[PDB]
This record gives sequence, structure tokens and C-alpha cells, in this order.
Amino acid sequence: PARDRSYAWLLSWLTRHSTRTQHLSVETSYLQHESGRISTKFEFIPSPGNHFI
Amino acid sequence: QQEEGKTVMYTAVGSEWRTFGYPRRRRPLDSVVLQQGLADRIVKDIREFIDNPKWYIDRGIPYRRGYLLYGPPGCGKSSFITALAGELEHSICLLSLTDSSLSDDRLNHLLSVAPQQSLVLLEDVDAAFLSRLTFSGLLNALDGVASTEARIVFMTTNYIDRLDPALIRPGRVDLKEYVGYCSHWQLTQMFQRFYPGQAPSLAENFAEHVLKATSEISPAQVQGYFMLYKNDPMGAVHNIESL
Amino acid sequence: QQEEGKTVMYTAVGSEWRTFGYPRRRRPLDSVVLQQGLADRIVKDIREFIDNP
Amino acid sequence: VASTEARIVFMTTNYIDRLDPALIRPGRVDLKEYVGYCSHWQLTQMFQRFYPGQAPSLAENFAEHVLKATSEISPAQVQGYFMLYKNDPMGAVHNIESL
Ligand SMILES: Nc1ncnc2c1ncn2[C@@H]1O[C@H](COP(=O)(O)OP(=O)(O)O)[C@@H](O)[C@H]1O
Repeated sequence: PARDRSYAWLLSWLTRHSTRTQHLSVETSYLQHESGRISTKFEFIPSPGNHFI
Repeated sequence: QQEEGKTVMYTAVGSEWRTFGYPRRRRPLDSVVLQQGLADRIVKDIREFIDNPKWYIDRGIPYRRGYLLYGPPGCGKSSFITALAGELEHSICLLSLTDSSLSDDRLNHLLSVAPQQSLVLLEDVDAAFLSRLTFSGLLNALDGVASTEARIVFMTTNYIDRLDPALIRPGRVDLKEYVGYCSHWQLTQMFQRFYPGQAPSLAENFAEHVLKATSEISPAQVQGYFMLYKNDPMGAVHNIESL
Repeated sequence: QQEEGKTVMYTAVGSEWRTFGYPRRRRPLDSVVLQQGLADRIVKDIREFIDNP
Repeated sequence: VASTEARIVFMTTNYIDRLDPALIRPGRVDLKEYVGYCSHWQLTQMFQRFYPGQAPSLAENFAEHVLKATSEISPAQVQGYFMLYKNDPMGAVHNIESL
């Protein structure tokens, strides 16, 4: 389930293992520290649906 | 692209760093002209210190570096510090150590609790170093805990004689630079900056005329003179002999 | 693997332990060289004390 | 009271004479160790660590030179000297006699 922390770990492992996943979903990490230094990074996870690995 | 960065200067009340006022616009680095290559050298040294954290941690040395800027008043030291902090997207932590409100313990605590990604500026260092009031306590606090990481500290003095050679040492003040009175290149670059587009020969003649007229002319005085003849380069050039 | 550990040094004010500053990076053990085998002896003694409650 | 569990306590002193033998006792200070001035192995390992990859014979000569020059050299002084010649091993080796 989503509540368990293994959800994100498994999604990251899937996107690291199956590099050629045509269908994907995005996860943007956005944090504005003090002095207004904006840090952004795009993390991709398998999109909702059925995937075969 | 739609966001313009700002520099937030932090002030210290009691024993805590507080946001002094509201965020301010970033002054362009090239606006503050120091010398032939002093700005380039300082920027390169800071970039090397920041972009290579592996070197310090692997060798077991604190990731702390400090610079000292000494020169006549009005030479553009604090303006250069602000421009550098804006360039590096850091935040300024202004601290007037000449004030007697803070003691050795308070100074050490303030330097230890400084915000991350922030430059700490200690102005009037010569004043209290002559004389809560302490001179050895300041250097003892400087060699304390080096914050979380990259405790870049800037200290400015009108003269370096009142200080001691012990201040200049690795693990302490690292790169001392002297910012002084304007030169020919300084004056011509200032004339080109304040007035956006004129005859370069006119700027050179202006610089030579001020160099002849005054020997210890400060950039602050140059800016003040330029304010008298705002949007009037020919009049300012004709009025150099008046100065 | 994406997380780097940190050492938090606690200071004491009044009669309570407080977090002094922010977490700091872990200095490598081999960076501090003490003697021929003093570090090894101390590490082994601490490991024996900890792993045998 | 020994805390919740595993109350590991570390105590450091510049000298042990000012203390008393009562401090060293089971249920108290358990393993006392003396960390002193650098040795040949200490100096060569420091030289190998600070400068990542040079001649081991050069490190040995460096260690011998500092051992000859000073008898009570401290590792903090060694680090301070290395800071003077950062990314400059040959210059530091040539400047040992200066120390
Ligand atoms: N080297 C320089 N280049 C451009 N402007 C300068 C320079 N030095 C001083 N000024 C101008 O002079 C004014 C006064 O500067 P000042 O506050 O006296 O600097 P500091 O206190 O660091 O000497 C500032 O508004 C600044 O724009």
C-alpha cells in the first residue's frame, strides 16, 4: 500500500532497473531554502497501470 | 526564469540571528569595481572553497575559510561583500563587533548558530580588537566549532596595523586583500558604467584629470560627484577641474 | 544508499541536553591517526561493550 | 544511575598526574590510553593522507626529517604546516628544514 514506505522504495527500484519504461510519471522535488536558492530535480516513476519487468 | 533572486541580510539580537527587514535586490557584481583582478581572484578562491568540499572532509580539517579586506573607508568593501553574497546566492549575516552588547560567549554562540548557506560579515574588526570587550576572545571564538558547513566569514577594517599577525593564519583569515583608492582603469570603468555609452577617449581623459587633481580619491567620492551631474557626462568632464 | 549519516553533538544548558547547532558530517575514522593500534584497540573494546549486552 | 543503557563516557585530560588513582577503577574509567607526539608511522600516514598519492620513500624521508628536527611535534602542528603548503608536497618536503 501507499502508506507503507516500501512503495516509494519499490518505485525507485523499478525505475532504476527497467530504464526503458515508456510510460512514466513525474515527481518534482522543490525546496526554496533561505536566501531564495531554489533546488529542483525530476524523479520519474512508473505510471499507473500494468507494467511487465 | 520568472523569479528574481534576493539577498537576505540577517541581523543578530540577543543570541539569535534574525531577518533584518525584507529581502533586497541583488546588486550586480560588475557594478562594484575593485581593482584589476582582485574581484576575479576572490571569486575564484570562493568558488574553489565551495565547489570542493571533498578535499576538506577527507583530510579531516574544518570546512571553514575566512577573508579579510583592509583599505581606506569608502573604497567599496561592504558593497563588494554584498555583491559577492548575491553572486553566490548566499545570505549575509551582518555583525557589528564594535558594539559592546555581545561578549565572547555571545559572539561564539552567534558564530556557531549562523544560518546555513550564509556569509557572516564582521565590520569594524579593528575597533574592538584594540579594546564583552575582548580581542583574544574573538579569535578564540573564531577557532571554535565551524558551524554546519562552509563557514565563510568576511572581516573588514579601515587599517590593518591595529590588528595582529596572529589573525592572518590558516584556519583563520586566509586571503587578505587591500582595496584602495581608484586607478585609471577603475575611473574609466566607473565612467563607462554610470554613463551607458560615450567616447572611451573621453572616459580616459576624465580618469587622467581626476588622477591629476586628486591622489587619494575614493570611489565613494567619485559616485557622489557623479550624482551631482546625473545624466550629464559633458558637464561632469568640464567640472573635473572644479573638484 | 541515498542517505548520508550525520553526528549530532548535544550541548547542555541549565539541566537539559539540547541540540547544539545543526547535524554535522561524519569525519572518517581513518582520517584521525592515533598510533600503531590504539584506535583498533579502542574500537574493539567499544564493539565488545556494545555487542554483548 | 547508569542512564537507560550503555552509558559510554569519554574523558580527556592534558595530564594524568593531577587526577587520582581512584578515578581508574572498574565501574569507572576502564581503559586509559596515552595519545602522544607523532611517530614515524604517524607522520608517513599523515603525509599519505593529506597528499593523495606520492612516493612512499618521499613520505618516509619527510617523517625522518621532522623526527630529527623536532622531538615533541604534535599532529596539530603537522596539519598546520601542511596547510601552509596545500597541494604542494615537494615544497613542504624542501621546507622541513625551515621548521
Ligand atoms: N569599487 C566601487 N565600485 C562601484 N561603486 C562603489 C565602489 N566603491 C564604492 N562605491 C559606491 O560608493 C557608495 C558608498 O560605499 P561605501 O558604503 O562607503 O562602501 P564601503 O563601506 O564598503 O567602503 C556605494 O553606494 C557604492 O555604490
